[PDB]
Amino acid sequence: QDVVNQNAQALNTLVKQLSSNFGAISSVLNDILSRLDPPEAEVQIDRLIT
Amino acid sequence: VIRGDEVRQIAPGQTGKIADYNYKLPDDFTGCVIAWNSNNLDSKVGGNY
Amino acid sequence: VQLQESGGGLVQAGGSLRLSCVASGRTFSSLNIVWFRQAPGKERKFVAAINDRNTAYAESVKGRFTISRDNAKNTVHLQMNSLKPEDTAVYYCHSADVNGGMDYWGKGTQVTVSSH
Repeated sequence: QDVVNQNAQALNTLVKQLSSNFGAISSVLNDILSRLDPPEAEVQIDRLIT
Repeated sequence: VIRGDEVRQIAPGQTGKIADYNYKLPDDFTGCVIAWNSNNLDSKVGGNY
Repeated sequence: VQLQESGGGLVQAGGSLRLSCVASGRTFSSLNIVWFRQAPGKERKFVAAINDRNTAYAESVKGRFTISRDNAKNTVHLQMNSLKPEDTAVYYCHSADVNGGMDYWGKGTQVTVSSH
């Protein structure tokens, strides 16, 4: 049960990490792209990518 | 030749009328943008339209 | 290499003029013409443009003109009809080539028209 729970918690943390801003203005890729122009939206895109 | 208020605006990645309608620059532009005043040599007293 | 605009004589209201903008070049058919208007000391404006397939006039000269092309001569010509004394201006004509952006601006012709 520990092994099963460890794997489930690992994948749960991995999926939950997609809700983090990571220093960007938004955690949503579409919201980042649709609120800023492409030339300087790349900074937020790179923050999310890192 | 452009209006005197867009020399800072023609830069790559900068939005504005003259850039996005006449001379849009690529985001990966590598080069030197050079400009100098030409009021005396271009302006006409009757209006250099 | 250059454009010269000649014409714009002395006529009467409602008369017909024939202004030609002969161009020093060899592909001026591709260099579609644009006619511009400047008032005597007031703000500038355009007149017309025979851009190959179709045409486009201005509010002051809407349909009153018969714009013409001389493709066999590489020259442009505007027909002036229903002329008015309030159109006393200096018409221009210009064309920019598709390749290697460049201007061949002319000089201007008077559009003085009497009123009675």
